[PDB]
Amino acid sequence: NIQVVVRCRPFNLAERKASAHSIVECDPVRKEVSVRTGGLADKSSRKTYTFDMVFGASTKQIDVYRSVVCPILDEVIMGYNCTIFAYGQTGTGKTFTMEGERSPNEEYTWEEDPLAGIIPRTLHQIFEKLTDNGTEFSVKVSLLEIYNEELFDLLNPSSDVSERLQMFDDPRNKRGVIIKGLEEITVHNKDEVYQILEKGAAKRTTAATLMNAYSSRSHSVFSVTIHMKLVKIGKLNLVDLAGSENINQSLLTLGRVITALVERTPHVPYRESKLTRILQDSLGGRTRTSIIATISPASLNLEETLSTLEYAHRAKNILNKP
Ligand SMILES: Nc1ncnc2c1ncn2[C@@H]1O[C@H](COP(=O)(O)OP(=O)(O)O)[C@@H](O)[C@H]1O
Ligand SMILES: CC(=O)c1cccc(C(SCCN)(c2ccccc2)c2ccccc2)c1
Ligand SMILES: [Cl-]
Ligand SMILES: [Cl-]
Ligand SMILES: [Cl-]
Ligand SMILES: [Cl-]
Ligand SMILES: [Mg+2]
Repeated sequence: NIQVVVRCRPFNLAERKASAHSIVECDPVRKEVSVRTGGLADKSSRKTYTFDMVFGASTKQIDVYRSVVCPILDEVIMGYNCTIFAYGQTGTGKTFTMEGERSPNEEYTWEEDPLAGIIPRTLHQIFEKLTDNGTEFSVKVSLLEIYNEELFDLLNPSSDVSERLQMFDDPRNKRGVIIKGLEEITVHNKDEVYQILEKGAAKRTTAATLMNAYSSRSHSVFSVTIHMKLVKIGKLNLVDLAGSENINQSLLTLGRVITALVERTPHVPYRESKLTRILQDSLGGRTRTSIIATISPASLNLEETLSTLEYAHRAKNILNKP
């Protein structure tokens, strides 16, 4: 049963200057979000949904990590496969949630930065857990991106981002695919990390000057494979999806895969897109998923917010087999 959580961000300045009202209420204890749908017309209308965890505008980066990821990180160290993806409207915080930011000036080190998000926190903590256990581990990471249904490789040594990968069926495996051409960097220890992400960032920046609406329109899959010793392999995909408001084929297919999965029909159209193929095992496969849905408090965003909470809620019905 894929775990589904909801995080809502603080108003931004733009919103504040617009005198925006909040339409969203977060009750952690009841694990409920409930939205105020009636406007000036009906003041009592509300839509209310129940999720596995709920995180409010107040919620800090460390709280998301603590609640969502450690339980997750603990089953990859046990040799099981774990996806976490971020779903929602452009502007609502899925990048801030999977990656995070760096606090102005210095004031902090990437390892301790408050605005640090999941990927930095997970990577960083995969050694302090495995190093302190004094066992054998090798961790490697890869980061690709889907745009207009073409795969690009942000970690590749090639100096040019626009060189495209290709995908074929794993010669031995049913639900997996192989990405032909995809660089996988070995990460030897904590101090190699920032360096890699900083390079991924730079290539990502170039990608944005090259392609239209690259940030909002593109999917990003950061994978982390861990090797342990009989040997055990843990593997964690951290997926930051394109905006849900939205060439978009991978997003459609994603909907249709879910929708087919919960209505239980015979052919789930995984194949009909790139993302659903890379991610096939994460939807009704043997991977243990989570979906952090991402929403905004403002009244302006109401229609989109329900749309998210609706979509995210159905997903609670999808059943895996780890
Ligand atoms: N939980 C949060 N706390 C503080 N600021 C946030 C939060 N979520 C988003 N923001 C800010 O809102 C803006 C949009 O965030 P971003 O992650 O780029 O959205 P998305 O990636 O889903 O479009 C950024 O300025 C980001 O810093
Ligand atoms: C792929 C990528 O760019 C990335 C992935 C995870 C974290 C980070 C950043 S945040 C990227 C923009 N959202 C970062 C690294 C290097 C320079 C600037 C930022 C990161 C921030 C804080 C702690 C570690 C890493 C970046
Ligand atoms: Cl709240
Ligand atoms: Cl911190
Ligand atoms: Cl094939
Ligand atoms: Cl339902
Ligand atoms: Mg984003």
